[PDB]
Amino acid sequence: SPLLSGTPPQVYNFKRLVFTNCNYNLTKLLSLFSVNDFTCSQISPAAIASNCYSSLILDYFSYPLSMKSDLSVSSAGPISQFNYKQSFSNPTCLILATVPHNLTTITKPLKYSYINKCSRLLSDDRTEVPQLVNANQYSPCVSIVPSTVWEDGDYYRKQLSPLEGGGWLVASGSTVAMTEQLQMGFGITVQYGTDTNSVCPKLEFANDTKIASQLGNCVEYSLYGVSGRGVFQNCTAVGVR
Amino acid sequence: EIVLTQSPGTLSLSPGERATLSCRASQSVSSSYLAWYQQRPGQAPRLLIYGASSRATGIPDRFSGSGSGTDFTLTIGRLEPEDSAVYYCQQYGSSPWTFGQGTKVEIKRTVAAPSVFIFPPSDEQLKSGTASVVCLLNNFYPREAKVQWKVDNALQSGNSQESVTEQDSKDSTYSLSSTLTLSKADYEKHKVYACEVTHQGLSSPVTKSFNR
Amino acid sequence: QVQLVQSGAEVKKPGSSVKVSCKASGGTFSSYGITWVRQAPGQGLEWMGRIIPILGISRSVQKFQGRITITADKSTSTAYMDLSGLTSDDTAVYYCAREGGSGYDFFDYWGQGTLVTVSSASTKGPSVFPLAPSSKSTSGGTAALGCLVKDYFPEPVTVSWNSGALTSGVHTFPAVLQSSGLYSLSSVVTVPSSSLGTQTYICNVNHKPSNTKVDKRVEPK
Repeated sequence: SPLLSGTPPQVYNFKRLVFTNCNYNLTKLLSLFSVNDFTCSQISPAAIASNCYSSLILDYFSYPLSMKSDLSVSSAGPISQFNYKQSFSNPTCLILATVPHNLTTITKPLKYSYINKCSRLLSDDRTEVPQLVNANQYSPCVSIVPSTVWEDGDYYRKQLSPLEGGGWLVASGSTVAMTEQLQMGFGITVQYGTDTNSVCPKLEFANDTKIASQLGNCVEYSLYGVSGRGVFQNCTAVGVR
Repeated sequence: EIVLTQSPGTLSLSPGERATLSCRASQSVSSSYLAWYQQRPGQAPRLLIYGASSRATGIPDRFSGSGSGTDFTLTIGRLEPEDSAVYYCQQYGSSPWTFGQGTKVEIKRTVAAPSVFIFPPSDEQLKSGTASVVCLLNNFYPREAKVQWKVDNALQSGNSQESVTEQDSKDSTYSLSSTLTLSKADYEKHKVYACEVTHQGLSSPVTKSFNR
Repeated sequence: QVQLVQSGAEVKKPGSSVKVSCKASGGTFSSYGITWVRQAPGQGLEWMGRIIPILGISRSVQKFQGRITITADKSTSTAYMDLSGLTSDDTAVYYCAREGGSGYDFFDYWGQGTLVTVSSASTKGPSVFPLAPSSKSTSGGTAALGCLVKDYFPEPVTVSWNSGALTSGVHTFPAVLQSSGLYSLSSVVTVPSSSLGTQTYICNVNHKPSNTKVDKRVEPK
């Protein structure tokens, strides 16, 4: 619901939603939006839909379908280099979706915008070092850039405090034409736990596990740390509930 | 791109009198996104006020930026001969940014009596090219100074080309250099070339004299 | 503070490729944007293009987009604009101005400027008219002698008394078009001495397209 509420941020200003210990329904979110492009790295998309892992990390931003290739760790495109990076070590699933007309409460930004270049001038006048975004981190040059880039060509500069480093930080702003239907890119970086699986798919429990399915039948019961062989018969409640 | 109205331009302003320049915008612009540029004659424009709020480094406090959203006014506390120049208001709220049409400022400290010099055509100019004739009107203020050429003490048609320099930064005076183009071959009957000058300066127009 | 300088004025045929060069002083480029401004004669300044050397980004005005290629390099320390296919009407003075940023589109400093004229006509060498000092002169108060450059096709010739040593008493008048296509400008100086003057050597003349500097000794007559 927080992802649905409000307006999705730009790729550089992407907000982070983290779910550690809750039942998850990725399929329901996939049903709500129309996903034009689905891809995953280090795991199957079907496996990601139905598996238990220690934690789930979801990043939501407005990304157009046309520049999806640029935002890849393998790609040398500037947007991936200076805006959003996804950790290679954790399995990463990348989903691009277009909001349906029926879906409501999704505010649309005036245009999609990205940081064309992020660089820091060195203390030496003739020396400049480019700054490359580390995994996530919301981008190094995000502070100079406004939430939506004002013009297709923009120049941003700010000066770091000396000692350190007393070096100007320079950023570029670029924009792309807004699509009639808003397009949003989602980056997911779930972390698997060898001994811990706090977040599990909805609904993990099944009818066979439920006593009502096996009522009247000799069955093995493993409920709340008690293991035994017994037959369950429906009867009037007795004892402390 | 915003179309912007501008003040009419040339005005007669005494020194020590406040001067106001109007920069209305037809299309709405940011409340403080306007740059004032002053260019001296034959000089590059220099920023005076940035954002129409604060003077740029090295710019006198007397120049001030006032007004917001649509109309921007530049007011100068004191007026000097150096102050007179062309002023442009640039609105950078909308891109492409649009510079002002510009308003020339004229300061007249006092009326200046014209000094008239006649330059007789040299022999070298006769030997090569058309000798022609040259007349000078140094320190003739205001700009409206009229010189008519006289050939052989007889009325001559005003085909002469005259150039008047802009006011000096400190002198604030105008100098005019009317020149009559005469073919070297056509130098026989005419013996005298003169430039009578009619101006506010001087009691009466004075004819000149060449002979030689 | 970096002083801003621009290439010498040049004359080209219409549609020719012409490059105007603006160089940051000190052999190094500061982290500032470079803007190109075209001013038509007797007209308001018009922004043409914005290039930042450190960013490497290039932007142009809608009126003149794709007809101009602008390249700025920090290592070169020089920002230059190349204009090709420009119409004859496009001729105007060009200025390069420092930019604080997109959030700060105000130019603290401006370049001296380059005048480019696009016409299909042959350039004409300038001819200096004789000083012809006035026969009637003040008796020791001042003496008026002026050498005027004439018959020069390409603006602007620069004329300096004593190679620019004498900046006092000199009056320069802007070139005025005559009936002939060639146009001329006027230079005169006033020297307190009736004869000789402050310096015997004066009227050094340089033509910006010619790039030739000539010094002539001057004697009052």
